[PDB]
Amino acid sequence: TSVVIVGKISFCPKDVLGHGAEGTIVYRGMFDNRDVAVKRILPECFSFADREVQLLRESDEHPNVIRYFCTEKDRQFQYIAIELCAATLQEYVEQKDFAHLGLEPITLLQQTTSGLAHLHSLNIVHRNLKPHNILISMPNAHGKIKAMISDFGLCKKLAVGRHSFSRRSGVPGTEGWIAPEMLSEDCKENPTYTVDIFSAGCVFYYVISEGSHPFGKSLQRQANILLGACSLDCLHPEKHEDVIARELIEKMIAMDPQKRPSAKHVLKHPFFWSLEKQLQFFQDVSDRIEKESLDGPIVKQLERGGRAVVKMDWRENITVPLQTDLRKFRTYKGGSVRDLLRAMRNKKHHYRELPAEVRETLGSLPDDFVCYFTSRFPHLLAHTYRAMELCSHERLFQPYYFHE
Ligand SMILES: Cc1nn(C)cc1-c1cc(C(=O)Nc2c(Cl)ccc(NS(=O)(=O)c3ccccc3F)c2F)c2ncnc(N)c2c1
Repeated sequence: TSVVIVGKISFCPKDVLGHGAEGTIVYRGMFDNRDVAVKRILPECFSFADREVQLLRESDEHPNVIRYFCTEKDRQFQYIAIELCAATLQEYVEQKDFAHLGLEPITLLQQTTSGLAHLHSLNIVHRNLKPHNILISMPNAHGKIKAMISDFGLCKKLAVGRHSFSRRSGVPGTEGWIAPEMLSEDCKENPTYTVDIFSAGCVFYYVISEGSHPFGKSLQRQANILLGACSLDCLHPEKHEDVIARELIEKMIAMDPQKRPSAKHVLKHPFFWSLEKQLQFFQDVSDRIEKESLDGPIVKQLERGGRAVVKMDWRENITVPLQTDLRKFRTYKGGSVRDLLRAMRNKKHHYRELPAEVRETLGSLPDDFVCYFTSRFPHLLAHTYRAMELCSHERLFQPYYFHE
């Protein structure tokens, strides 16, 4: 029951972290006095392992892609050592109490997307993203953690200019996480990088639902994926945060692969915006449209479907202290999204010199202020974000949209 030694890598075959890939076992081990994980490879996977190690050795590194430390070989097996991680994203979701984690789950999703964007920018599609192979690091000195993409057994490096790859070369992926175009009977378009986005969208929902899947329970998932039968039950249609998440996740898991946002679009989505940045978006919109004509395309687009956004009369859905202070020197259209944004811009720009009873009912700039409105108008941000895509090419909106 002693310790094995192959080069600089040492591990006791008792400390097993997990199995997989028929024969390959992942042990906990040691390399250069560091805690590491060691994957043992049979002779039948020597070719594949050499191709994946070569792909990471040659490719640029990134905090959210797993970095290997060392590879060893004896006359029977090949070994790969990477940094020891605290858990897979799956064990994290199953086992951690989220009540005491704050925004750490969202950060893991942002980091996973950062890693994916890096991979796609090197022309690498992953093809097998799932909670089981997204690794969660040990804490650093300040107690913070990060997600890292692992398991490149199915990944492909596309040639330059090539948008796509053939869906018949290789295992399709892991059942329940495979984009529908990898398996559907009638498919005229080859898969592309958006297969990773579909898988990422399911992971997004799995984390924020703490274990559910957009396409149902295990045995129904892959069939529901082919049908398009998705359900985001845990996202309440009238909570501002759930509306924002539903807007992103529904795009990511869309049946049409060309409707799915790129990893770089996903990184720009308000799903990741801080409260302050949300308020900065509201002010930049209000300033951008202040002198636009009501007949212009931007304002016309912003107002379509806006009556439901503002709840018919937004003046009747705020507090009385704010109502009284809006009648001081001008008038507002209660059914205009643009005028609701004007009111927010003015109260933010004159907040210091507002009455004390008004500053109390609003809360402090910016976090309590912006929540005052998004809690009352849960669709305001989602609707403004879609509507102002007409300006996504403008320098002023580069913080909010991916373009060029
Ligand atoms: C199973 C299982 N079941 N359960 C319940 C947990 C686990 C598990 C799995 C792993 C794990 O599999 N590691 C790992 C290793 Cl060691 C080696 C290579 C790759 N991938 S790779 O693409 O072959 C590749 C090839 C070359 C270069 C880089 C690279 F990634 C890799 F992903 C864990 N690794 C660390 N810490 C854990 N706690 C950890 C737990």
